[PDB]
Amino acid sequence: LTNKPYSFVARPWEIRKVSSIDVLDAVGSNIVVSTRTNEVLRILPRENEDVNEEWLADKSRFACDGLKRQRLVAPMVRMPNGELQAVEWEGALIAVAKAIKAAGGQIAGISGQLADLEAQVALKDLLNRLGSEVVATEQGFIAGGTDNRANYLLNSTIAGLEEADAVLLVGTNPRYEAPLVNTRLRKAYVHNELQIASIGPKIDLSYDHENLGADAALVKDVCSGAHAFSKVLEGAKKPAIIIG
Amino acid sequence: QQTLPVAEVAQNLPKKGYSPFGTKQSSVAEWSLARLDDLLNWGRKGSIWPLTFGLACCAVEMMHIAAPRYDMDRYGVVFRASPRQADVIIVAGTLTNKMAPALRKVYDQMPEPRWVISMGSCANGGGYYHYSYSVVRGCDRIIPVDIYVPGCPPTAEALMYGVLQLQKKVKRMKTLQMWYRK
Amino acid sequence: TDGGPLDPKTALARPEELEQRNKLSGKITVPTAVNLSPISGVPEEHIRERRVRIHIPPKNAMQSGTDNVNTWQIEFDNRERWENPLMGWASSGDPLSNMNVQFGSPEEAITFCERNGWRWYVDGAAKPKKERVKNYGINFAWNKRTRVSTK
Amino acid sequence: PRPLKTTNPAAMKRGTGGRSSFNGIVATVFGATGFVGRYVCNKLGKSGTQMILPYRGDDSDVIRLKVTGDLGQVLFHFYNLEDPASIRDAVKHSNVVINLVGRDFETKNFKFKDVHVNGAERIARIAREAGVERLIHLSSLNVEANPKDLYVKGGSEWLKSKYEGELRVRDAFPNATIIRPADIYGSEDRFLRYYAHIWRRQFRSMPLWHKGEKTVKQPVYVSDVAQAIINAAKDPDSAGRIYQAVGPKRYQLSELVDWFHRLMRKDQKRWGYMRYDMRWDPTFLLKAKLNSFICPGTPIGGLHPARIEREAVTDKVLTGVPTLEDLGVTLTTMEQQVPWELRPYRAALYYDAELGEFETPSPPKCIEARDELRLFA
Amino acid sequence: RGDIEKVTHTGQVFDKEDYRNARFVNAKRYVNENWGIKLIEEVPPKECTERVVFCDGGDGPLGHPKVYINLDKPGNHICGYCGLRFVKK
Amino acid sequence: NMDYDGSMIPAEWYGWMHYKTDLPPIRDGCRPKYKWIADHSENLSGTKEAYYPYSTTPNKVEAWEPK
Amino acid sequence: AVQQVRPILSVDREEARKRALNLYKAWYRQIPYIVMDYDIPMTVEQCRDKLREEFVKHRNVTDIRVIDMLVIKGQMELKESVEIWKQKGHIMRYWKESQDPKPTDFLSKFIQGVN
Ligand SMILES: NC(=O)C1=CN([C@@H]2O[C@H](COP(=O)(O)OP(=O)(O)OC[C@H]3O[C@@H](n4cnc5c(N)ncnc54)[C@H](OP(=O)(O)O)[C@@H]3O)[C@@H](O)[C@H]2O)C=CC1
Ligand SMILES: CCCCCCCCCCCC
Ligand SMILES: CCCCCCCCCCCC
Ligand code: SF4
Ligand SMILES: [Zn+2]
Repeated sequence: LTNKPYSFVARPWEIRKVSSIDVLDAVGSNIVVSTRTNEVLRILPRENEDVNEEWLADKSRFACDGLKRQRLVAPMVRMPNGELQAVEWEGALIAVAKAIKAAGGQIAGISGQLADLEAQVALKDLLNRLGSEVVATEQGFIAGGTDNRANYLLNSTIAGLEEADAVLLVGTNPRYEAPLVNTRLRKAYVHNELQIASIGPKIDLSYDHENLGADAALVKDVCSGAHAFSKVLEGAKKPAIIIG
Repeated sequence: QQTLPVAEVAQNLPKKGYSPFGTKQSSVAEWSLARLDDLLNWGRKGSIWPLTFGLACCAVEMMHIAAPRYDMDRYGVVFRASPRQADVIIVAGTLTNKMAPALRKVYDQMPEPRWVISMGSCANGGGYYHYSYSVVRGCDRIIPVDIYVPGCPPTAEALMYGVLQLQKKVKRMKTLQMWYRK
Repeated sequence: TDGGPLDPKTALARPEELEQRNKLSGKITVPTAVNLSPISGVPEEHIRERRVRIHIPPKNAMQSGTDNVNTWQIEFDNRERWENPLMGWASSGDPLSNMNVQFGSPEEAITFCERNGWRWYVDGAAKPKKERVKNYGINFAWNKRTRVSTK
Repeated sequence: PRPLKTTNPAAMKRGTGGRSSFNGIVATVFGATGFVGRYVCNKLGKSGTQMILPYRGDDSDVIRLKVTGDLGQVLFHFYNLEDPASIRDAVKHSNVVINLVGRDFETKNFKFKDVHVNGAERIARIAREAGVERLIHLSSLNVEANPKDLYVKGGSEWLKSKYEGELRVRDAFPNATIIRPADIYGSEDRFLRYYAHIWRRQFRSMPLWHKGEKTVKQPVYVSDVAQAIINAAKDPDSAGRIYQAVGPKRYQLSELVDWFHRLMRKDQKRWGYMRYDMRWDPTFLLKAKLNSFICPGTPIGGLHPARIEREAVTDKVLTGVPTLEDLGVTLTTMEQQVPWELRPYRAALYYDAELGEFETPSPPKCIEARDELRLFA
Repeated sequence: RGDIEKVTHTGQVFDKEDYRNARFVNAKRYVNENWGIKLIEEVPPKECTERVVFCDGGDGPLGHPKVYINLDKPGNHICGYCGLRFVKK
Repeated sequence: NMDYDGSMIPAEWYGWMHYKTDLPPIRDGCRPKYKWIADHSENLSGTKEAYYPYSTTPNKVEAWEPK
Repeated sequence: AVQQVRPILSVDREEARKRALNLYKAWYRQIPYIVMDYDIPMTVEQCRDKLREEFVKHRNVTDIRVIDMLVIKGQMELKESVEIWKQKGHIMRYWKESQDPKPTDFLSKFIQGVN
C-alpha cells in the first residue's frame, strides 16, 4: 500500500527530513517534511506522544500538492483601469503606504487561519503603532472570553483524553474537525469503556454513540441534572464536555 | 542534429578542400588575405608547443602521447619547458587553492596566441574532488579554455582527439579576414 | 642520580630560562567557559546569523527500526536554495546546511555550542517511555468493547 | 506602480549576490572586447548576470570573457554593424543593452559616422523594436554641436560624432541612460598607456600643449564607470537621464604628467625628463600623422591627431546634470590606484632597491574653482 | 527553426518570452524523436492462457528482473519494468 | 579532405576498428538492427549545430493567474 | 568554574598582552616590506589601518589560551610574510577587495533577497 500522490517521485536516502508542525488541522500534529532539491515531496508523521502519536489525517498528509498550485509569486496592485497587475516590491509597498496615509485613522486588520504567531504579532504591532485599536480573526468567538485561556482551550490534554470515562459532544464532529482527538476518543472507547452522548444532528464518529437531540435546551438539561446522561457524567471518574 | 551522409549522397557532394574559408571570395584582396590566413593557420596548427605543466594522474596519460604508440612529435606537437616558448598549456590534473595564482601566472606569462586544453575531469569541473574545500571548480573560472578533453584518464587516443580538434580550431581561426572586415 | 654526562642545555641555561620551562610544565587555572569563535576560522556573519538546532532525529514512520534514533545531533538552519538558470540544479550558498554532528547527550552538544560560540537551541527533550500493557487475552474478552473483530 | 514584465518564476531574482545566482538581468554587452567592456563584463558576472556578448572579430579576443561569468551566463554572438539581422538575433531576449561600441581613429570600413552615429542608430532601433527595457549607451564629456579645433585641422570630429550619436539615440530610443565619461584611467587603458609609451615622448622629453598648464582634466577610474553602469541598470529611475562621469578632484595636465613621471621613477636629473611646449614642435605632429598612416590597424601607443584633440580639450561639467554620486557609486581618487597602475611602467626595475632607496613622491596639487577661473581668464 | 519550440517527451518547452531561448541561437536544441510512449503502445498485447505469466525483458539475463503478473482480472496488465501488455481471454 | 577525425566511424565498425571483436559486421549476425536506431553522427562541437543543455523537468510551482 | 590545563607559551594575561604587542610591532616593521615587494594596490597607511582593524576585531576576547592561539597564528602569518611564501592574491584577502558590500537596513535587505 503506497502513497499515490507520492508516486515514484523520490527515494528515502535522498530525502532531507525536516521537523515541522502541520497547520491545517487544529491538533498541531508533529510532522516531518520530505524536502529534496528545494521542493516539498511528502508529509510524514513524527512521534509526539502528547499530540499525535504516529498518526496523521489525510488532509494533513495529502496536501503537499497544494503548496505547488495556485501560489502567489509576485506583488500585485490593482491599477485604476480595473485589473490586478503584478508590480515590484518597492512600488507595492509605497502604494500600500500611500493608501495608509490616505486612510488617516480608519484602519482595521483581519487575521486568517494559516497565519502564525509572529505575523499576527507584527500585524497587531503595526496597527497599534498606527493608532488602530481594532484587530480581527476570521473564526468568531464569545464576548469576554479572551481574558481567560480556559474559555478557548482544550483544557483536558489530548494524551489525557484517552483516560476519559464519559464525554459529551455539544455540536461538534471530532472525526472531521480534529481527527486525532477522535483517535484518542476511539482508544478510550475501546480500552477505558467510554460511553459518549452527542448533541446535534446524526453523525458517524467511527464508534457506537447515542444522540440526545438537536435542540439546545437539552444542553441546559444535562447542566440541570434531569437527563440521565447528567447522572452518567456525575458518576463518571473522569468526565469531559467537548464544545465545537 | 544531422547524421553522416549516405554514400550515394556523399558521392553527390563534391570535395570539401583544405580551405575552410572557401575557394573564392569575389575580391582579389579578400582572396589574398584568405590565402595568407590559410598559410598562417597552417604554420600555427602545425607544431603547437604544449607546456610541461603536469599537475596530476592525467599527466601520466600525457606521457602516453609521448610514448611511441601515439607519438605526439609526428603531428609537430613537442614539449617545451618555458611558458614563453609554448602555444598550449595542457591543464591536466587537480587545480587546488594553492595552484590558482600559479596557473594564472603561468598562463599570463605565456605569449599570445593562447589556446588551453583542459584534460581530465578535475580540470574540467572539479570531478571527484568537486565538493571539497581546496579544489577549484574547474580551470574555466581562472583561465580561458578552448578544448575540453572529457575522460577522467582520457585514452591517449582521446587526448590526441582533443589535440587534433585544437588543430582544427586553429585551422578555422581567422584574423586577417577579420582585419579586412573590421 | 646518575654519574654520567649532564644535559648541557639545562645546566648552562640562565635562571630565567629554568623558571620559564618550569612554569610551562605546570598547570594554570582557567575558566571552563571558553569561546573559540576566532580560533575555529568561521566567518563572523555565520556566527551572528546562523541558529543551531540540537535535536534527536525523527524516526521514519514507515520503518519500525530505532537504531538511527539512538543519537542526538546538531544541525544548522536551512537557508535559501535556488534553481540555477543553466540546467536546473539546486544551488545553495549555505556551506553549513549539510552538516549534522553526532552527540551522546544534549549537555555535550550545549557545551560544544558554547565552546564554538554558536547560537544554540534545543528543539525537544528526551522522550519519556510510557508503560503500555500488551497481551493476547484482551483481544478475546467477555462484556468488553475491546473484543477484536478481525482474524 | 512599476509593472514587472516577466512574471515567470525562472525569470525573477533569486539567491545571494554571488556568480552562480541570478539577479534577474539579461544583459547584452556591445563592444565587450575593449577597455571598458572587460570591467563591465566582470562587474556583471560578479552579480550572476546572464550576459550575451556579441563579438565582431575573432573568438580569441573574447575567449577571456568566459572567466567573468559562470556556466550558462556567458553566450557569445557574431555581429556586424552593417547587418541588422545579427543584432536582432543578439538582443531578442535581452532586458539590458549596453553600448560600448566606439573607435578613436578612422578605419577604411567604418568612419566616425559609421561607428558612433549610424551603428548606434542600428543598435538602438533594433533594441527598441525588440522590446528591450533599458539602453545604457555612453558618450563623451565635452560633446558640443560645433567643437572648435584647438591644435590640428580636422580634429574634434570624434566629439561631434559622439554628440550627433547621443542626440540621435535619445531621439530613437526615448528613455536611454546616457553616461558621459571624461578620460578614463585603468589597466589596458589609453590614458596612462599613452603617456607611458615611447612614441609619445621625444628623446626622453615630454611634449604637451601649452606645457600642460592651460588644460584642466577630471579623469575617472574604469571600475567607477562600470559600477555606474551596473547601478544604472539596476535602478529603473535612471532611464532617460544624462549622468556625468568625472572623478572626485580636478587636476591640470602638467601636474598630472609630472606626477606620472614621479610615480614612474623618471625624475628631472637621473632620467632627463623635461617638459616643453608642443606648439613649437613641428616634428611630433608629422610623427603622429606617419604613425596613423603607416599602421594597418591600431596606431602605435594610441598616437593619432584625434587623441591629441582629446587630450587638448578641457574637462567641463554642466550644472544641473547629475554626477556619479546620484547613481550611488563611490569615486576612486588617483592616489589610491595610479601608484599601483604605473608600477609596471617604472624605470630601472632591474635595480634591487632597498626600502629607503626611492622616496615616495608627493601627491599632485588639485586645482580649485577660483584658480581655474584665474587660469582660464 | 522548429527545434526551439519543439516539446520533449516530458512535456517541456521554453516560452517565447523566456530569456532561456537565447542559449539556442548558436547551438541547436536536442529533442529525442523516439518517444517511449508511442513505441510502447505500438507493441500489441500478448494473449496468454495461464493465470500468471512471467516477464524477464525478452533477453534473459540482459532484460529486467523476472516478475510474475496475474491475469485473472479482466483487461490489459502492464509490466512495470518494460511496459509489455499481457491479456487473458 | 582535411576534416577526418575519429568520430566518423559508425557504431557497428567501432568494435572492429578498436579490436574489440574479430568479427566484421558483414558476418556479425548478432548485432541488432531496430527501427529507432539513429545513424551515426560526428562530434559537432565548435559548430552552429552543437549540443547545449537545458532543464528537462517543467515548472513545478504554478502561479495564481488572477484572470 | 575552575580547570587545570597546560599553558601555551604564557602563564598569565600580562605575558599574552606582551606577545600581542610584539606581534603589533613586528607587523608594523613588516608592512613597508610587504608594500614594496608584493605588488598590491594598497598604501602603507591603508595597510596599517587594516592591521589596526584586525587587532580591533580580536580585542574582545579574554581567555589567555585563545589570545595565545591568536598570537601563534599571527606569528605564522608574519613568518609567511617575512619570507614571501605567498602571492599578491592572498595578501589582499584581508581587505576583501572583490566582495561587494551588502546593506544592513531591513528595507534594502527585504528588497534585495532573503539572507
Ligand atoms: N578613455 C576612454 O576609453 C574613453 C572612452 N569613451 C567611450 O567609451 C566607450 C568604450 O571605450 P573603450 O573601451 O576605451 O574603447 P575601445 O576601443 O577599447 O573598445 C571599443 C569596443 O567597440 C568595438 N568596436 C570598435 N569599432 C567597432 C565597429 N566599427 N563595429 C563594431 N564594434 C566596434 C571594439 O571591438 P574590437 O576590439 O574587437 O575591434 C571594442 O570592443 C566608447 O564609446 C568610447 O567613445 C569616452 C570617453 C573616454
Ligand atoms: C636629443 C635632444 C632632445 C631635445 C629635446 C628638446 C629639448 C628642448 C629644451 C628647451 C629648453 C629647456
Ligand atoms: C626632433 C627635434 C625636436 C625639437 C623640439 C624642440 C625645439 C626647440 C626650439 C623651438 C623653436 C621654435
Ligand atoms: S581527472 Fe581523473 S585521472 Fe585526471 S587528475 Fe583527476 S582523478 Fe586523476
Ligand atoms: Zn517486463
